[PDB]
Amino acid sequence: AVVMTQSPSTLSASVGDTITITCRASQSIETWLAWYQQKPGKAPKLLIYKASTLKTGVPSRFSGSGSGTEFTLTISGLQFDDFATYHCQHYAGYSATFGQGTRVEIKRTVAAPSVFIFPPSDEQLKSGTASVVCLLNNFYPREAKVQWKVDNALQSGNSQESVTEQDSKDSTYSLSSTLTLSKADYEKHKVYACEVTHQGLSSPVTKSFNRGE
Amino acid sequence: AVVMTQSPSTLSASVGDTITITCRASQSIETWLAWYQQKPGKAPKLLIYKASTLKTGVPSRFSGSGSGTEFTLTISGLQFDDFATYHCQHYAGYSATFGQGTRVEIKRTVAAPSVFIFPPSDEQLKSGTASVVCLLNNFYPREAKVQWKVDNALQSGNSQESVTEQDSKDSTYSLSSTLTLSKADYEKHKVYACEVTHQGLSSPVTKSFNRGE
Amino acid sequence: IXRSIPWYTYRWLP
Amino acid sequence: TIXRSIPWYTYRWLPN
Amino acid sequence: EVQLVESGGGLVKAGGSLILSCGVSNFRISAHTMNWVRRVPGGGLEWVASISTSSTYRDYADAVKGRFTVSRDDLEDFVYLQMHKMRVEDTAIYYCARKGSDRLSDNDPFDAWGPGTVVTVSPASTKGPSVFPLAPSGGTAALGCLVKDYFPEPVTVSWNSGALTSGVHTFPAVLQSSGLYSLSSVVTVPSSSLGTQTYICNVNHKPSNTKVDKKVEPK
Amino acid sequence: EVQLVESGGGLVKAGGSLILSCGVSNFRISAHTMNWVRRVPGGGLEWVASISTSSTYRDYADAVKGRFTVSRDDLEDFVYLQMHKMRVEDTAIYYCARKGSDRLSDNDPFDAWGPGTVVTVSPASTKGPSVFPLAPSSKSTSGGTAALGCLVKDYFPEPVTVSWNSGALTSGVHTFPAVLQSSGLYSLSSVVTVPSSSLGTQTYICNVNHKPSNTKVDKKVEPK
Ligand SMILES: *[C@@H]1O[C@H](CO[C@H]2O[C@H](CO[C@H]3O[C@H](CO)[C@@H](O)[C@H](O)[C@@H]3O[C@H]3O[C@H](CO)[C@@H](O)[C@H](O)[C@@H]3O)[C@@H](O)[C@H](O[C@H]3O[C@H](CO)[C@@H](O)[C@H](O)[C@@H]3O[C@H]3O[C@H](CO)[C@@H](O)[C@H](O)[C@@H]3O)[C@@H]2O)[C@@H](O)[C@H](O[C@H]2O[C@H](CO)[C@@H](O)[C@H](O)[C@@H]2O[C@H]2O[C@H](CO)[C@@H](O)[C@H](O)[C@@H]2O[C@H]2O[C@H](CO)[C@@H](O)[C@H](O)[C@@H]2O)[C@@H]1O
Ligand SMILES: *[C@@H]1O[C@H](CO[C@H]2O[C@H](CO[C@H]3O[C@H](CO)[C@@H](O)[C@H](O)[C@@H]3O[C@H]3O[C@H](CO)[C@@H](O)[C@H](O)[C@@H]3O)[C@@H](O)[C@H](O[C@H]3O[C@H](CO)[C@@H](O)[C@H](O)[C@@H]3O)[C@@H]2O)[C@@H](O)[C@H](O[C@H]2O[C@H](CO)[C@@H](O)[C@H](O)[C@@H]2O[C@H]2O[C@H](CO)[C@@H](O)[C@H](O)[C@@H]2O)[C@@H]1O
Repeated sequence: AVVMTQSPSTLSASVGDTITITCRASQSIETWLAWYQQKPGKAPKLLIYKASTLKTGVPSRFSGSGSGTEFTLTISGLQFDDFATYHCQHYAGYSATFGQGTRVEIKRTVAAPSVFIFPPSDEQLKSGTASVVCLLNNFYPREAKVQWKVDNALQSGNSQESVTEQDSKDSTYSLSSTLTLSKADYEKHKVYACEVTHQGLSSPVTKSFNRGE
Repeated sequence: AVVMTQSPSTLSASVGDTITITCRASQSIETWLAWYQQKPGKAPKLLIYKASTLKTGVPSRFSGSGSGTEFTLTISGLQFDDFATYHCQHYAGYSATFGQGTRVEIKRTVAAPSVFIFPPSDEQLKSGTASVVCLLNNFYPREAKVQWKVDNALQSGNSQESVTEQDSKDSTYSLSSTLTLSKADYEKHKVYACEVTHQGLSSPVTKSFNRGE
Repeated sequence: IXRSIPWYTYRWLP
Repeated sequence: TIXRSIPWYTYRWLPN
Repeated sequence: EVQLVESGGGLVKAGGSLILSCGVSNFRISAHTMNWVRRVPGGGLEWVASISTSSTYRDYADAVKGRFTVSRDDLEDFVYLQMHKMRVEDTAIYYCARKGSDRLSDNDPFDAWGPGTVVTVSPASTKGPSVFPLAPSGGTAALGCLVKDYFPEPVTVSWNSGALTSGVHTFPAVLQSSGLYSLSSVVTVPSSSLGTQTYICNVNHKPSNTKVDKKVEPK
Repeated sequence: EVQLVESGGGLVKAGGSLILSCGVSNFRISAHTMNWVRRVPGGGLEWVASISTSSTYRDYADAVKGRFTVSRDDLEDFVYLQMHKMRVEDTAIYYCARKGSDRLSDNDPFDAWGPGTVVTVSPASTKGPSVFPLAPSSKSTSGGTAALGCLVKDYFPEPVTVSWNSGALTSGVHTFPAVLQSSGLYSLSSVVTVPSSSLGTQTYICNVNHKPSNTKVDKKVEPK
């Protein structure tokens, strides 16, 4: 049961930089280690195997080293196309283990989100469904926590989130959370709120409205 | 390329009767023919193979004969357990073909349906949906047709129906059809009608209601 | 190769 | 002794 | 040249089952150990299953052991993944992958991957029915209950705790495009009993331990 | 008692794919030719596919030839049916069935069947979105900026494109990844931040294009 631990989980860097992802195994795996690149929505691509062997076609700016328990992937002269997620892998004959992955993103300064809340439209409501939407706009880093509260009761199991990719212009992220209730449920409560926690905010921001105004 | 033709499609009889189901092959299949019994919502059950051999556990009132192109399944002394669908089958080493199937039912006199229509409940409407139900009650034989009309425009693709098994007390069938619309569409129109066609009627029957009234 | 999809190409006849 | 996957994993071989 | 393609992804309810397949182009699977891998919403990859040559040895991640089985069809070049007793944490993009190299060795990396297929497990393994009256409105009247939007089958319906059996019809359920079931139960009675005799349908949905009594009155 | 059990059925959109499996109890499939059979709504049975011992020979009903594949797993005793490019008339109960008898011969009937699994192909391969405004209000306006948007709900399949004011408004726009709801339908939102001072003078319309259904919707998003 070998544990593979990548570090860091998120690595923020700029174009032209030289960066290093580390992968450590909880016990020796000799050189049975491979590195994969994966871009959103696409298949993993094999970059390196046997710890340091470059697959044909892979640019020489990618380099792998290590053995036993410590392994590194170094990209020298990071290019825009290199921004992606990288996975290390211990591979055995009939099984494998992956690290948690390392996402390489464009480095920028911390930015608190702007938070907006939207009651359900009357039109949707009339149709028997209440979607309540919470928007977190242009924040950095991507890690953010959003909690829904209905009359101060923390909600679970009735919301879905979606995050945008890093913005081409300001390198920030945006996030959308939707709380979905039946018309009937929605009308049993008064105060709807989303509470946002983020590293750039001095303390959490809560946006709320009362049903019916 | 061997077509199997079964006859009749429906065979109405009474407990105690001796009945015969015919199976015809488009060309000689020697005695490579099997008979199966199937009850509603259950798996087929093999009764006879090699045209005339009974499977273990099959009562002697079942018999089979024939060779070449004409085959017969006989049931001598119909019991309640025997009312079911029967399927003939030509089986070859790596393929098979089935007849259309023969449904054996309890015979009784023709009976026209009682027809009822039900508007959506106010409760359901409040939740955004409108199911209109048409009931055809205690008719015989099983073949019946339902057409939904909204402000006299025939509907399609928005209704489903299901039929009960033959009734224990009067040996009739009943059918339920549900027309489903959004609350929005439902309120655009005034007259909802279901039109029923059945051999017990001198002509199609219509039951209708005006929304609101 | 004798395949099933997207074309049936088995050629043996029982 | 049949090696199976479900509902119990019962393969006994260990890779070398 | 080398390609892999997965089929079968979809939305399944917790506790449910789903089977995936994988096809290839420009190589034969026979000499290759074939594998399944999934990318969970967090972003990380998880090894799921491996099926060796000749199908002699099969190994699974602990999280799915006992629930998943992998199979291979060398003659037509397909690999299968059966998933049973599925859980929310099985939600992921599933990839079919081969172990390979220019010369096959006893331990090669995953050199070719399919684009992936999305598998989604919703958390609720059951859902109780909504019950609505079919209100009556000569001599012979009809009323009933509409049992709507439940999952899975079956429901049972009695009338007046069972005292009422004559004239009752409970219809086979239909499967709506929503993937939920619906049925109706009706009873015919004397128009002279409307407002004297009380009528109550008793709905039971054992799978969600739900019982619902509903009075059907006129108007 | 010999037993068979199907797995995998459900609802599929026309053109879609579905794979079924079949498992057994109290016998090994290796010596048996295995079969798939379906009962269509009209009540008749239809032979679908057969796979011989050793997977040597596979045969299919003409109606499914080229679209279906049958496979077997003798070591763990499973049978598979791949169904691709599905049609409404594929709608049926599918049974896994064994060719067999007390003593095997060159041609035996189907002596054991599974209980059947229901496969339903809906006519609709596509469904167009509902679009709802995410109206600007005091709850979405702070200082110099206001946020507004559109909720694009209950469509299938991906993708939909969203533009604002026919492409004139691009700055500040965020169109989020769709999410798959428990209903099996997708939904997403597109939002834009604008000067609070512009509400009431400048009109805002989200243009939604669902190419898969060739459906287009223009939605005016206004205060209150
Ligand atoms: C349990 O069953 C195991 C069989 O599993 C199947 O896989 C075998 C491996 O196949 C992969 O690897 C080979 C190359 O290594 C490739 O040719 C294959 O294409 C395949 O590659 C795919 O998988 C690998 C691994 O995931 C990936 O890295 C690749 O990228 C690719 O995806 C395969 O050999 C085996 O088939 C043979 O055996 C079947 C019966 O088990 C039979 O059905 C087949 O017909 C075939 O039998 C013939 O062929 C072989 C090869 O020539 C001969 O050896 C036979 O005698 C027949 O002529 C399966 O399809 C199997 O591996 C296990 O065997 C190992 O362990 C047992 C006991 O534990 C021993 O009895 C075996 O000798 C064997 O040990 C050897 O192999 C291990 C790794 O392969 C080593 O770690 C061992 O130390 C040992 O290696 C030494 O001994 C050998 C003989 O002494 C010698 O040849 C070696 O060079 C070494 O010196 C077990 O039976
Ligand atoms: C091309 O492939 C075919 C298929 O081979 C596969 O099936 C063979 C038959 O198995 C079934 O029948 C047996 C008894 O007849 C049963 O014992 C067996 O369990 C099977 O039973 C199931 O299937 C039948 C039919 O669907 C069903 O009725 C039952 O209820 C069961 O459901 C089987 O023998 C094969 O196994 C052998 O060969 C394989 C090779 O892949 C080996 O892996 C295996 O270990 C074993 O040796 C296989 O599983 C095959 O039948 C053909 O062979 C015949 O024809 C060729 C020429 O086409 C000849 O070379 C050969 O000798 C075979 O037939 C001869 O005899 C017949 C008389 O019946 C004669 O008409 C013919 O001309 C030949 O002279 C071919 O290889």
